[PDB]
Amino acid sequence: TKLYCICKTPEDESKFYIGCDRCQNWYHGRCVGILQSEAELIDEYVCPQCQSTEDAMTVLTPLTEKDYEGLKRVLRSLQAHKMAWPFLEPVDPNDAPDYYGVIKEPMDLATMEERVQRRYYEKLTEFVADMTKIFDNCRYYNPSDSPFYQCAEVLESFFVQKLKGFKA
Amino acid sequence: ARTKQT
Ligand SMILES: [Zn+2]
Ligand SMILES: [Zn+2]
Repeated sequence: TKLYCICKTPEDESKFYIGCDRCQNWYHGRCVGILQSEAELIDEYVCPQCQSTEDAMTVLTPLTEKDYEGLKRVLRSLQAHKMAWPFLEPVDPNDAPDYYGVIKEPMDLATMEERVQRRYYEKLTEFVADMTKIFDNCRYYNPSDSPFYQCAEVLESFFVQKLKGFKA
Repeated sequence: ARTKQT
């Protein structure tokens, strides 16, 4: 006799169970929020804890071939965005001296494209960090009511949605 | 999915 589910109880044949394909434990459908009628519609089942781990590890796993191609498509979508104009290329040292006096880790979409090309990134978190740097640098350097700051707000919102469901 | 029902 083994103990199963998050509730740690022995098997009761009068209750509905669903098996997790990742950890191989069994769960009462009632304890994990899934009814028999709903279970019929899914091929594999991943329990809540295993799913939380899978969701969290998406940004830490190795970037695959397909991931890299996907990153290129994500960059292309941002590059075509109306609010991406301040972030397409590095700030021109000649248009703006003190920009580089205070930003030592600048970032832009063209530089990110180069980094994706040469596979500088090896985990999604690294790509997301560079993207976030583009927006954080902008918000650090410009007033919140300024067009530059707000473009970062808009594009970051667009970015977050674009990245939904990115990893296989 | 793998299940156990009555
Ligand atoms: Zn249970
Ligand atoms: Zn599991």
